[PDB]
Amino acid sequence: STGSATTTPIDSLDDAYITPVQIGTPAQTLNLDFDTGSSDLWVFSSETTASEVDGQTIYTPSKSTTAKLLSGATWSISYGDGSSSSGDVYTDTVSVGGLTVTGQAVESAKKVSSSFTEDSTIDGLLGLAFSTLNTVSPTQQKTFFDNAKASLDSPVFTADLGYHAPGTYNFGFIDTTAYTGSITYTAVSTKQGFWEWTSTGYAVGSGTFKSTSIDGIADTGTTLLYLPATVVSAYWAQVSGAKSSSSVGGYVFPCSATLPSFTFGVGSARIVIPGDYIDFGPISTGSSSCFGGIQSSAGIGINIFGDVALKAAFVVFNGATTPTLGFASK
Repeated sequence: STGSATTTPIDSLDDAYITPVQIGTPAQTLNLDFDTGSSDLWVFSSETTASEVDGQTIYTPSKSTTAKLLSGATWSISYGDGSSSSGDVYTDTVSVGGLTVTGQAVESAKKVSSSFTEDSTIDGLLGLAFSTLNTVSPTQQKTFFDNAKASLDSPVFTADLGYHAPGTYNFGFIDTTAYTGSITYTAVSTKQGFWEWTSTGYAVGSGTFKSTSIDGIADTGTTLLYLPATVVSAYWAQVSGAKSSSSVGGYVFPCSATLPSFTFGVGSARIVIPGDYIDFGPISTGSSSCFGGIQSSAGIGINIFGDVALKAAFVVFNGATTPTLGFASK
C-alpha cells in the first residue's frame, strides 16, 4: 500500500504545516501537524476542556462506530517550545492520503496549553519520530508510520515541504519526479528516539564550505533551523545590522536586508537554503526589525533541522531495519 497527502502552510510565514487526516467511521477529517520530532497522534476532541477550544475541528469518538476506549490509558506530552497537552486514548481507524491503519491509538486531549488553543488551524499532531518516545501509559503505543510499515510497498515516508506553498507527505514510495539529481542517504541514530543524523558542515552565502560535524534532528514540527552558536554567529555576521536580542528571543535583522543563503552538508552533497527562506518577517506588526530563521540551539540541548532546512529538500525518512535519512535538492 501507499498514501499521498498534501500538506499546507498554516500562515504566510510557514510557521507550521497541516495535513488532512481521516479518523473514525464515518470519517471525521482533522487537519494535523505532522511532526517527525514526536511520537504521539493527539487531537482536539469532544473531551477537550471547552475554554481551551477556539475554532479547531474536534474528534468525537462517540460518533465513530469503530472507536474503542483504550481502557486505563493516559498520555501527557511537553514540547520543546514549552507547549503541552494531555488526555486519554481511543483506538480507531485512521487514514492519511488513502493509506489506512486500523487500531491506531488516537490520543484525545482533555487539556491543551495556550499555544494550541490560540492556533485555530491545527486540530492536533501526528507524530512520526520513533515509537519509543510515545507517551501513552501504562502501555506505550505505536505511531501511524510504525503501524502502517508492514503494509507499505517500501518502509519509508517522505517530506516535501513547500516554501510559501503546499507540499506533500508520501508513505510507502519515493516519487522520483519530486526531486532533482540523486538522493544522498546518511546514517541515523535512534538512541534518543529522533531522526538524528550528522551534517558534514555548512557555508554562508557564496562563502567557502566549512567541514564540521553537526549532530541534529530532522524535525518537521519545528519551524526554524537551530544550530550551534558558532555557526549561527557566522551566518548573521554577514547581514548588516543583525544582532541577537534577548528581549525578542533571538537574532533579528533589518527588514531592509537581503539575506544570504545557507548551505548544509549531507555526506558529500549540499543542500542550499535560499536567503528568503530565512526571513520570518517583522517581530511585531509594522516593525522594521525582522526575525531570523536560523537561531542558536545553545540551551536547547540539541540541534534541530526544522522546516527552514527541510523545505529546501526532498527528504526521505527510511524506516528499514537500519533507518537512514535521504536528502535531495528539488
